[PDB]
Amino acid sequence: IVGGQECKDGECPWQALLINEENEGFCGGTILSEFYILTAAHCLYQAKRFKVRVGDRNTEQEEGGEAVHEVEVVIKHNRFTKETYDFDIAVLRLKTPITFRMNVAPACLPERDWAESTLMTQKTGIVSGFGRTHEKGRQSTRLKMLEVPYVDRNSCKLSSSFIITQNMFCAGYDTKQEDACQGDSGGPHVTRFKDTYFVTGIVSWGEGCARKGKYGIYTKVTAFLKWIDRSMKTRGLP
Amino acid sequence: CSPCQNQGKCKDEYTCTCLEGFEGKNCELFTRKLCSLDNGDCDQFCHEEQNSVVCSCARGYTLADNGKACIPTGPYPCGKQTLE
Ligand SMILES: COC(=O)/C(C#N)=C(\Nc1cccc2c(Cl)c[nH]c12)N[C@H]1CCCCN(CC(=O)N2CCCC2)C1=O
Ligand SMILES: [Ca+2]
Ligand code: NA
Repeated sequence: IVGGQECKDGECPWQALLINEENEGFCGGTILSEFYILTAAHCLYQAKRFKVRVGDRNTEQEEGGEAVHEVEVVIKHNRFTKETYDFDIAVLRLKTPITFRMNVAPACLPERDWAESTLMTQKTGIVSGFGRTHEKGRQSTRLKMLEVPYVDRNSCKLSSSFIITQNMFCAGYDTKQEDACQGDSGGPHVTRFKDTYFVTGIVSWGEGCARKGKYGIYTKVTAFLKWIDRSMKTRGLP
Repeated sequence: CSPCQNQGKCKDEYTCTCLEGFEGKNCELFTRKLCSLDNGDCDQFCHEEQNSVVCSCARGYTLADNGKACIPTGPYPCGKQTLE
């Protein structure tokens, strides 16, 4: 996260962190329930082995409260497209249940039509992650959040050097030095309604971090609510 | 007392006792609204059903018997920052 603030205790409980072979975080994720994590499809290709840590607020200190879970089943969207990052979404089923606690809690999946009318029409959303705090900088050891404005689609497309499909949306600032960054990818974008936080995006891509005339590109979760449920309905093995 | 609206009752200033479906000092405002306004007074999801509003809730909540509020089923319902 570029700009924004560090997360206080229990402020971003749905944040997950994908850690590679070297116990190193490389992508974010969102807790959907005790068994499912939501992340970006492209993150799957960025580590040979990976697990999921929850409840981490500082990576430097094993402050307790952290918990690491094995992935039992990786459910990648089959339509994920490497050149465009269209369908940049995936669900992970965990081998063992997440125990909810302080700093460890699921974000809400919204009904589609309602979220179209009620969430995507709000001014801002929140994105969070352990990503670089500077494009030329270094991955944060501490969980950060950042309020980001919704950018109307036309603005979004025309600001962009690359194809913005209908399965994506723009969020962030034109010139202000606040944006998501490398490392945040796969992480949560949520939208508040009456003190409840709903999943509305996944951190996907962008042309640098906080560059003038550029926004962060997010996977539009409303487009995939139906797909997320079908992937979660499977539950555990037969 | 004629100030009251929508056939509400005016009891002498004054006070208005409205019929069901109306509110406001003069019963000049409709209570029955669609999701487009005040989210139909639902705490969470709102969706229409025969020009009628029907509220629902996310996972691990249950719809209060009043058909509008959402009742958690535990200490860690979805979408809530953890207090403890
Ligand atoms: C320090 O540099 C960075 O952090 C760079 C760079 N540069 C960066 N930031 C970054 C990554 C992920 C999300 C966001 C958001 Cl939200 C704002 N910034 C983000 N992302 C890069 C990562 C390298 C590959 C290029 N790429 C993918 C891409 O261009 N496309 C176009 C269509 C298909 C995908 C990128 O997304
Ligand atoms: Ca740690
Ligand atoms: Na910017």
